[PDB]
Amino acid sequence: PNTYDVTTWRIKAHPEVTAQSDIGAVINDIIADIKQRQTSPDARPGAAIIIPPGDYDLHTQVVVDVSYLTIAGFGHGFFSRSILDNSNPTGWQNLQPGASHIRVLTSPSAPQAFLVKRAGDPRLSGIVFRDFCLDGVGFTPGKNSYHNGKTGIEVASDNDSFHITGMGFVYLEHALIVRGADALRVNDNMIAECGNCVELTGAGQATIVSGNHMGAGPDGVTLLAENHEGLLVTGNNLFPRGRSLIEFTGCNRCSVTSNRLQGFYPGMLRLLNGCKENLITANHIRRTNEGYPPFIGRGNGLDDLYGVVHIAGDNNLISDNLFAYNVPPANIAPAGAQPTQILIAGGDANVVALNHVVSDVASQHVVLDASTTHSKVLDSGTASQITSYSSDTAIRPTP
Amino acid sequence: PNTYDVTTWRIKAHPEVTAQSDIGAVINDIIADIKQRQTSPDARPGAAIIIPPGDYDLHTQVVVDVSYLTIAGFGHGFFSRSILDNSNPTGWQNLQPGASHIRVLTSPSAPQAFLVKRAGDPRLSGIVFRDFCLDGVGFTPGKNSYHNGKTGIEVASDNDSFHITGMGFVYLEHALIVRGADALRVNDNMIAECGNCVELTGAGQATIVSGNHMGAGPDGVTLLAENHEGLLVTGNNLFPRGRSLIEFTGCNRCSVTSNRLQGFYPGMLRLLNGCKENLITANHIRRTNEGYPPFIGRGNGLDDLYGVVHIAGDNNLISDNLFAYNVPPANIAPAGAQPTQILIAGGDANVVALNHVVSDVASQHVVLDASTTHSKVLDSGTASQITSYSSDTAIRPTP
Amino acid sequence: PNTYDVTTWRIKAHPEVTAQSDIGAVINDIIADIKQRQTSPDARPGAAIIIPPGDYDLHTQVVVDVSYLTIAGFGHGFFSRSILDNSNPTGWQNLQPGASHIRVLTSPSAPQAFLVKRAGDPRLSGIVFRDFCLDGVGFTPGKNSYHNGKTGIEVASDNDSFHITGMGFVYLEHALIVRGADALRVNDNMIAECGNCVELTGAGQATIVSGNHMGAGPDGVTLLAENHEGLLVTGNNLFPRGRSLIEFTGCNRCSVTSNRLQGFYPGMLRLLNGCKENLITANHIRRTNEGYPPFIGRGNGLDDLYGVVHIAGDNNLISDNLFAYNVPPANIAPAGAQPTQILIAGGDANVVALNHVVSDVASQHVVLDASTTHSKVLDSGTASQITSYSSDTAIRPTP
Repeated sequence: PNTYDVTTWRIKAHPEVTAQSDIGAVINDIIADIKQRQTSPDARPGAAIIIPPGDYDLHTQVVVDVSYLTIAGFGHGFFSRSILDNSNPTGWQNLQPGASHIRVLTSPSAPQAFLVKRAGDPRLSGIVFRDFCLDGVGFTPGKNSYHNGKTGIEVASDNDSFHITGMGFVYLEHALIVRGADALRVNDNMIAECGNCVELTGAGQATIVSGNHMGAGPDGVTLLAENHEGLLVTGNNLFPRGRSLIEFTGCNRCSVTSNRLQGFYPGMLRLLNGCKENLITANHIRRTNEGYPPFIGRGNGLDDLYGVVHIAGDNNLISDNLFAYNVPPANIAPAGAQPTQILIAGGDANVVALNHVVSDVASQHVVLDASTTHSKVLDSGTASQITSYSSDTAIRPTP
Repeated sequence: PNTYDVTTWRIKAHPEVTAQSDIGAVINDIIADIKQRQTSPDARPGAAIIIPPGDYDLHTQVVVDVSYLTIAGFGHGFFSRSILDNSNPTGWQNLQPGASHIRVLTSPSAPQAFLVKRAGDPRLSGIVFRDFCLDGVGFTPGKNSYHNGKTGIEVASDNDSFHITGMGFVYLEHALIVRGADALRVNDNMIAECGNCVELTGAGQATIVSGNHMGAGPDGVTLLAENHEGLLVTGNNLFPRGRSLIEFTGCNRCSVTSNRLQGFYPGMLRLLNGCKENLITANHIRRTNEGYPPFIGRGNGLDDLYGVVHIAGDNNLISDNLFAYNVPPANIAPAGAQPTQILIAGGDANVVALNHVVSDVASQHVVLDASTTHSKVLDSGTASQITSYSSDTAIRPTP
Repeated sequence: PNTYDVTTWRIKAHPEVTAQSDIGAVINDIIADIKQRQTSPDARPGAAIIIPPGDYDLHTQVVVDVSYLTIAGFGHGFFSRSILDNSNPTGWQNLQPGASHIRVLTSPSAPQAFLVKRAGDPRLSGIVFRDFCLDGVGFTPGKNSYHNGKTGIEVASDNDSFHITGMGFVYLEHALIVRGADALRVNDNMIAECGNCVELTGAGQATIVSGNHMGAGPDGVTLLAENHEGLLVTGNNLFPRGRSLIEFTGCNRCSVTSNRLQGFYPGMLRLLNGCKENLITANHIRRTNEGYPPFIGRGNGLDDLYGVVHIAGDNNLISDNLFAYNVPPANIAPAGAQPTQILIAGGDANVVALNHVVSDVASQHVVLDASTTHSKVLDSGTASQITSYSSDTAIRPTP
């Protein structure tokens, strides 16, 4: 009851249109049957759509407008298309992603493989996307462009209690997008080799993003949050080459703790457009130079004075973090300049304590620009590893 | 084998008593069939009971007395009954919780939808409750009373290695209760709009509570632990309006790290009745005033001198936490008083370091009561933001 | 499609060889059917093998050589064989592990129940092992030897994006072994009463080990990592009696945060053979004496001067940790000696800040060996609780 398997469900008016040829069409017809059956606002339990291990083409965009809809598979089936595209495939035993593998072949007019949205009142709630694979197949024009105009899962209407777990996103310009997320949970996912990984736009409340593996694109974001409050970002392993790895714009009282960050460019952690009262602590932050040839020489347009961690806001606490910076003097922007680990761009009352810096070159562990006021820097470097352009800054040397 | 679907299983002596009319009766008959079949202590594998997407009524309490029993659904199906009850339902497309939705309609004499217990020896082990929804339907007498005498899942016997994940608890006076929990794991659950969310009573060992979303009631607790040792509470997003968000009574050597806490009342984090050697660190603690009208004016009976964080015990380390306190002067109890962020009620050797406070009013960041001895306060406020009623307190100003 | 249930699948050449008699043989015949069918490198989605609740004997080793293979059950079914073996079974209602219970009865020539490996190019990817149980049945010659030569799951070839979750490992000499792990994820598992729990050998990158429950053997490791970079170990509850609880040899830039550690011996946390730039923070570290008689009197061969936390490497940051040490003066090695909480064995630039120690005896909170250089000790003890055998050490007294 209320359980479908995409492979057994035939579209009554279109019999040879299978999950293999257009799983998008199949799922839309299943949702149509669900709405068929559950007409009572007091009797709309939802359903579960199971996606068996296999290769499926999605040409038709799926519009999800029923609450408590669960689309689940048996695996994330990640596979590095990046390495395939920059390697010699001869004799290779696998050329593509697996598990419950959905190949997103969407048209410009309907980018998103899955678009969750509904008008009217009750906001959509309890939708679960899990254990399956969304593959963008390839990048266009350049095979290493991270561009292709496709999106995996996009939530455009205010939603409550959404759950996104065990997924596999690969080669999508935008993997996951969620606007107006409330009590959202994104955990235990593998999102990589995407232009953008997770985008929490609009605004948000009490959202949790943990246990995830993410890697974005030079012109994209890894984790982006817009006007969020109560966001918890923890236990994630964010690796190479978003323009940033964690980027908050105007979020307040959020927390970024117990994470592993590795980037090849300036500004891996960004608190922009006045983020207030956030906690960034117990994270491992490592900045280094791009090591895979296909991408050598590419950047995010920022120089090393932007800072590995860029803060623009008030009362944020950046502490108990370990900074490992290894970058060739020759790749450092501007020539002759000392890399900045933590830049307090503007804002009042920011506090920077117990931040260990390890760098191959002379570096300013903390820089407080002339816009800042009443900043606090404790045990984050010797007096000559700290630059204060303000005069009310209180500094305490790491002995 | 050993797999049942609640919708296909008929009760031999009672054929029209379905999962829809009394899933409680259905599951008890299934357990009776399991015991039927597995009579050998050396041959009791257990079984899995699957609950398909749907609306099911539970009138009969389920007594779970077999080890390794798995009851799973396809979704947590949370839905805010609170907002429905305080809104105008006209034209609303949903009026109820979804997914594998169980409506708890229990009688006073058997409160708990599920009661796990067994006499004799081997303690119950390996029981798993996952991916389904427990809904208390409503609150009684007042629609906003958070009272109804119903409980979702209750474990009354000593247990080992229990697993509670992906659940959805809503409108229950008591969502989950687990006595004598050992190696228990509560993770990735949505427990809200309940009088009480998670209650670990009796005593406990090496338990883990992480990745959860919890919201309780004014007269209830969000997360409560009794005489626990080795408890790890991490990566949880605890929001509004338990009387407390985290409450330990006499627990020793436990840890509360990387969490997001938001409360509307005094004492969100409580270490009572001599809790010893606990670590409270890397948490974002935000206290503010109740913002949803139906509940404006209700409290937990505590004043602002109780402290957002209340500690009564020895050798506890409260550090690297961010306190964001925004409360109207007029809502502050007692009139004229300065809100206390951290109150060290009694105890020896407590240590409070690197705790950033942000508040709209003059506040005492740390207060050491006259009962305290040998406390340590480092970088948690200026001398005038710190009150020590003891004389052996060692304090180091945030410069 | 591509979904198998071990109990329904007959081995054409050997019909009475069932999952109950040799699930190993059964799974190998299923993999053979998968390779039978998916012969195209461009069409190798993989499959799912479901293991129903039950008791299954594994005599034949399973060789997993297909990408995106998912083997899942309905439970971890943990059960303490240790307590059974040291107790009086009379009237016991359970004498064995449950759920999807696989009894590993492997022969010396093929130790591993599951051996994942493949030659040729693409590295194996997306393999998922979840929600089932691997039981070694017993220890041999001594019932409490933690030796039996059996291994649960072993990955011998370079792998990518493997996922190991919801598992139950019990009484195995080696529970899980994964060489050349990359973007690996080990989370939400119960690995205990095993000689060794998790062994990440060879080398590794961006691996995550979180939400796990682990307990090893006196002669084994709980969590071991070899030449790993980007490892995140967070939210785990590691309990008694590995020789160590966390042991890194030559790992760089890894992070161990928000964990609960409990050991009965010296060196519960070890950074050996030059581990550089690692973060060890926000962990609860509790060292005490063995309390279960069968094992009283057995050690790990190390004395109390090895330190609960042993660091040999450069630029590591050990901070915001709570040390609870309770050990009988008489069990302390060498007689008269003061236990060492943190020992900086060798290395340059290590930093030790805000580490609270609680112990029943006089103890040296931090000891910097004569090999160390430029170490930093802040707020981790009074001057007499700190021993520096170097002269360039910078120390700041906990007031």
